[PDB]
Amino acid sequence: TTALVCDNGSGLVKAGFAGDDAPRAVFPSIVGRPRHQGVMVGMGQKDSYVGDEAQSKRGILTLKYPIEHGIITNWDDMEKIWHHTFYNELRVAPEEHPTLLTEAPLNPKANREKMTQIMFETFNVPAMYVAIQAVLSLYASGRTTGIVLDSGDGVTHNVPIYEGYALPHAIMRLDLAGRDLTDYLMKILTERGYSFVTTAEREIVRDIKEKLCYVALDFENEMATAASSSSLEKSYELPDGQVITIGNERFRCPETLFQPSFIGMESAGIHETTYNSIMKCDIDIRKDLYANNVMSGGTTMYPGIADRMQKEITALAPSTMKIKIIAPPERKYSVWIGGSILASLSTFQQMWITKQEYDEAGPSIVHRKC
Amino acid sequence: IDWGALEGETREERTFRNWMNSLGVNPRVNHLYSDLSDALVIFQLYEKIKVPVDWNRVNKPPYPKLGGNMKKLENCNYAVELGKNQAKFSLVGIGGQDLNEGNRTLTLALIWQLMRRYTLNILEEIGGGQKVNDDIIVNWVNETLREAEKSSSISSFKDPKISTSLPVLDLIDAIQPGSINYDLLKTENLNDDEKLNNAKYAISMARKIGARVYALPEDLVEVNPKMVMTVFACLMGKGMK
Amino acid sequence: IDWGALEGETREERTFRNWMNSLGVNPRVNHLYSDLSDALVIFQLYEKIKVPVDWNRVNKPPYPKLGGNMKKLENCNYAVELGKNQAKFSLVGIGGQDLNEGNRTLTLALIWQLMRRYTLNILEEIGGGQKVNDDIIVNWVNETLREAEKSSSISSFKDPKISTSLPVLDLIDAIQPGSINYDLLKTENLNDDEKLNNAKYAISMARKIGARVYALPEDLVEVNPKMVMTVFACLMGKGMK
Ligand SMILES: Nc1ncnc2c1ncn2[C@@H]1O[C@H](COP(=O)(O)OP(=O)(O)O)[C@@H](O)[C@H]1O
Ligand SMILES: [Mg+2]
Repeated sequence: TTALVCDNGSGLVKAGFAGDDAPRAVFPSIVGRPRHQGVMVGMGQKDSYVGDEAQSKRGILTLKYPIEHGIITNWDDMEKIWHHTFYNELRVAPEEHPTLLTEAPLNPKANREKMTQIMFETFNVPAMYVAIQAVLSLYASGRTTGIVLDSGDGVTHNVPIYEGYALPHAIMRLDLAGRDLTDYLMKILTERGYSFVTTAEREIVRDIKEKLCYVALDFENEMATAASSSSLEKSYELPDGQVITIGNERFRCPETLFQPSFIGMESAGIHETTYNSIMKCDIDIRKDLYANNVMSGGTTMYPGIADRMQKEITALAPSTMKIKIIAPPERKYSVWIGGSILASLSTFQQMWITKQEYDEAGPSIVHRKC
Repeated sequence: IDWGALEGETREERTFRNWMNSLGVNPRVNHLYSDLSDALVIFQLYEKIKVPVDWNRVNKPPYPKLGGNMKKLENCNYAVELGKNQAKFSLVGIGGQDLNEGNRTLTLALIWQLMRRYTLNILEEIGGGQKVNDDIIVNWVNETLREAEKSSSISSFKDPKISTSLPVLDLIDAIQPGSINYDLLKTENLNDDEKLNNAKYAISMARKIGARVYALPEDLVEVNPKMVMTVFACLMGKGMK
Repeated sequence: IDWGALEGETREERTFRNWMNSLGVNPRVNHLYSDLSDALVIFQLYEKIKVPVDWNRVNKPPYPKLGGNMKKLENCNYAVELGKNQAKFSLVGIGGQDLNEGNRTLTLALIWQLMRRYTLNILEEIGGGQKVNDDIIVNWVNETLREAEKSSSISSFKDPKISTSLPVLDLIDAIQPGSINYDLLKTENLNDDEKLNNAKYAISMARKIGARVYALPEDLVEVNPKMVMTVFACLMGKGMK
């Protein structure tokens, strides 16, 4: 009766029932493996740790996210993550529960085909549907007209919509996300002597990212200020009681989104691709799109993004032209909340892909009806 | 029969420990995550879902300080092997550590599947075959209540009559004689406490006859389909034919 | 009964909301285009023009913020489907958007046809058959007023006697006894306010007996054929035979 729903981001994995407001299952998309020789008897006998357990035992492990840039690459590890989600976390069977899924736009068709195969064959799910992560943000916002700028773990796509109809020729997809920022921060910290190279240490770098970094409203004034003073510096304690001191790196890193040439990546940047995705759209529509820009995803949670974007795109756009931004606290969940709204509605009793239909056509359904 | 909330527990936890305590378990469980570490209880459970146990391999209770954890881990590892291989459970990220260490998640991750398997073995046992469903059971319960002339029919497992549990007691009296006191049969059962009185009463007495009820009064007074169906199912249970 | 012009409304708007409020509607309409967005009122209206409603499909009032608009649109879409298919309305350029968005045109575009259908169902109900017309009704009203010896005949629905509404009150007293105060029966009813007094009075009391009058004093004090005919029609209404 009640459907399940999970976004399956390339970083975090989020799940829960239909109709709820917030999830009860948050673990990262991890599969860990040991990399040492075991000596004690009884211990061992666990080829794989998954999720938060693997994160806690990361000291002895190699941790591998199977997903990269919204694409699945390692299907066995992925299968195990699915099992963990359904059984160990959600405490429920698949066979008598319809399920919903999402993915970034402009993914390979094979990914959808594999997900359908896995469900209907392995898990024997009664019914299924796939969605676009951007669209659900609008349902969560209770709107129709706006641009959804999802900037997640491994991908950053941009979708304009007007009155329930999408303009697919204007879609844009980037490869920047919080992951490249993690690596870039790690690369900087060399400059102050701190050297973090391993996987678990990368998780520490992520913990620094989501606690100390912010956005500069003006990058150069901020930089010259940091150079002339230590008032901007902050310290952070590592797990071993060590202390790391950080200065300009707090804002030097997320500026990468607005100057990707730091990482040797020729591209437009966020402030520019948002504009270009509107210039493709028809002229009469551009207004409500400027005035209903929406954000989503966890990398949108730095302090100072929204103010910066308004200090940005405004300069690119005409005068006498309202730039509005929408960036609520419920980000990192608007996708999933939209999914929960979706599965509760009545209409979808048609929309679901069903088992008998897959038994007839095969995986091509998801591209037939989608 | 000391029902009551423990020192920061959850509504599912009490259901699972009541499942266990109602199921004839030899050491009284105060609370799960400290009593299941030796796993002996789960070894008692496998047999009840018709899954053999090699008691020779099962270490007896760890009495030595020195042996201690290692014996417990041998037990827990073999328990997880029983889960995965023979009885066909999904325990992808689980091993003996998580049981002995009292991980709050994965313990339950085994337990709810065990519970489902016992329920399913039952559901096979009622109707000779594979499964049953609300059709046959609602048919036969309404036939039974029709015979005793006592009270009204089950039109669904969402019927608010079960909020009082009076259909349940009408039924317990329908299958077997008046081995039961009716002064608690009190209409206008509107006080929550009174619905709970009749409900504790019904559960206790279904267990008295031998019907293998594990329910809570909070699960009848509030109508809950899977759970209430299970109550009636295990009343199909001990005596049909 | 707070009659009065709203914050920039139109003469038709007040007629339609008074149609609604006089028709026993559960939430008091302050004004149309903000209260009809959930469409529940129109679902109440279909039944009154003898058009079924599948209340299972009808979403209950949108309490969640998150559901919100989507539930309203499901409701509005089903309402428009009822309009087009079963009840045979013309809604060529209409969908759920226009109802939920409060488009000032198309809302009314549904409403006036609903109003006409209710009126027509009535017109069938008076004379067993298909329709009626001014012939039969003017015949019978003049017969009735002849019986009570009170006052003059209706020669047309343009008769200036109705500017005072005294034929209407003579009539309300003709069908049923003197359950009504005559000190307001005041000839030389030349002040517009006094015609309005007698008119508010007549409307209120036709509703008191049960005659399903939706009119305005401004529609009797100023004679208006379709509308005044409707007043007399719904007085045929509750008790003829
Ligand atoms: N306070 C914060 N500031 C900046 N970044 C954050 C913060 N909290 C989480 N993040 C980042 O946001 C990402 C989570 O975004 P999310 O929408 O869950 O990705 P996905 O859509 O792929 O699940 C994480 O990868 C993390 O690095
Ligand atoms: Mg994402």
